[PDB]
Parts: sequence; structure tokens; C-alpha cells
Amino acid sequence: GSVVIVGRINLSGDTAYAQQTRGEEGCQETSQTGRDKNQVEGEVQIVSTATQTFLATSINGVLWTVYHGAGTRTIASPKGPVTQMYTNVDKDLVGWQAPQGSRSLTPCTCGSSDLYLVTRHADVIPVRRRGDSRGSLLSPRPISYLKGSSGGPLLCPAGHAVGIFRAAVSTVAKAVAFIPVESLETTM
Ligand SMILES: COc1ccc2nc(C)c(O[C@@H]3C[C@H]4C(=O)N[C@]5(C(=O)NS(=O)(=O)C6(C)CC6)C[C@H]5/C=C\CCCCC[C@H](NC(=O)OC5(C(F)(F)F)CCC5)C(=O)N4C3)nc2c1
Ligand SMILES: [Zn+2]
Repeated sequence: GSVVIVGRINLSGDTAYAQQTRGEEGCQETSQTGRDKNQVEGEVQIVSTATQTFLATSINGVLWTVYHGAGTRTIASPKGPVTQMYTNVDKDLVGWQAPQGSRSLTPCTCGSSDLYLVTRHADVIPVRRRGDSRGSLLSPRPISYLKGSSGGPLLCPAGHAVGIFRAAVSTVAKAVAFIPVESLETTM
């Protein structure tokens, strides 16, 4: 079956807000056909397979997500199922050509230490950068709050993309792992 856009997250100036466009019944049927006529908008898509929901982030003209969510699946589109352009399991990274109407985030060149994880609810969670692929949460959170947010963006204060959220370190989450925008460009 195909990955399906079921909603999205829009970044408005210094804010993010979510919208739902599809429920479980529509997700299951569109996953089967791979045919999706819904208009696309936003930098972050809420995506779903038959059985898992997660996020996808547009960067550099590619809609990126995690392999552990998408597998090798196509993504539903107005012209039917679209094959992945990029698949790297070692990076836990897949990507498809970005849908017409999504807006690509700008890769960050700030070097900032303050990062902001966007969750699937448009919650913006502060994070302290610790290198290029890890971040420490300012307040620990039950991992429940972060589940379903893989493939969403870490942003810098200016709103640029720093990386794709991959996994969380926990024992309550204390830290997060993300794929740096630099690794996406190397893949590309
Ligand atoms: C099948 O072929 C594959 C190929 C490559 C691959 N690569 C990774 C790293 C992987 O890991 C899985 C899924 C990740 C996940 O849960 N991702 C988040 C998420 O939201 N997923 S999701 O959207 O709910 C879902 C599953 C898509 C629907 C974003 C978190 C939020 C909450 C975590 C809840 C407890 C989990 C804590 C765990 N911790 C961790 O693995 O930490 C490490 C670190 F210590 F950081 F190094 C990475 C290696 C160890 C974790 O994050 N995952 C476990 N599976 C695969 C599988
Ligand atoms: Zn920046």
C-alpha cells in the first residue's frame, strides 16, 4: 500500500498550526489506490500507512521521512502512486519528489544551539543542540508525547530546517536523534 497525506502542519511566522484532511477510512482506501486528489499545502505533512502515522518534511524539493515509518512504499498523489526518489535504510531516510503545493524549508546556516522540534500536533518543543544529530530536551517528556512525530523537523530560531526527527533517547525522553539537513543533501 501507499503512504497517504492525512493532514499537515503550516509554519506561520513564529508559529506552527496543524490541519486534518483525512481520517482512517479515507487513509485505508487511498493507500490501496495510491490516488489522492486532495490539495497539498504546508512544510510538514502528516502521513499514514495502513497502520502507522508519522510526519514528512519538505526540504530542497523532496518530501522526506523515516524508513521505519514509510518502508519502501510509494506515496499517493493526483497521478497515482509515486516511487521513492531516495532510500537509505542506514540513515533511516526515504524521500519522494515534493508534492506540488508543499513549501520547502530552507536549510539552516545559523549554527544555533536553540532548536525547536515540531510535533504532529504543531506543538513546538525546545531542544538544546549537542552536535549535528542530537539534541537534549529542556524538560523531559514521557515518550508518549513524541510518538508519531518521527520525520518532523527540528528548526532553528529563524525557522530554518536543521534536521529530520528520527528517534528519542529515554529511560521519559531526555534526548532526541535527528538526521541533519547536511546528510539529506549528501543523499541527494
Ligand atoms: C523497519 O526498518 C527500520 C530501519 C531503520 C530504523 N532506525 C531506528 C532508529 C528505529 O527505531 C525505532 C522507531 C523509532 C521511533 O520510535 N521514532 C520516534 C517515533 O515517533 N516513531 S513513530 O512516528 O511513532 C513510527 C514507528 C513511525 C510510526 C520519534 C520517536 C518518538 C518516541 C519514541 C518512543 C520509544 C522508541 C524509542 C526508540 N529509540 C531509539 O531507537 O534510539 C536510538 C538512539 F539511542 F537514539 F540511538 C536510535 C537507535 C537507538 C525510537 O525512537 N525508535 C525505535 N527503527 C528502524 C526500523
Ligand atoms: Zn538557522
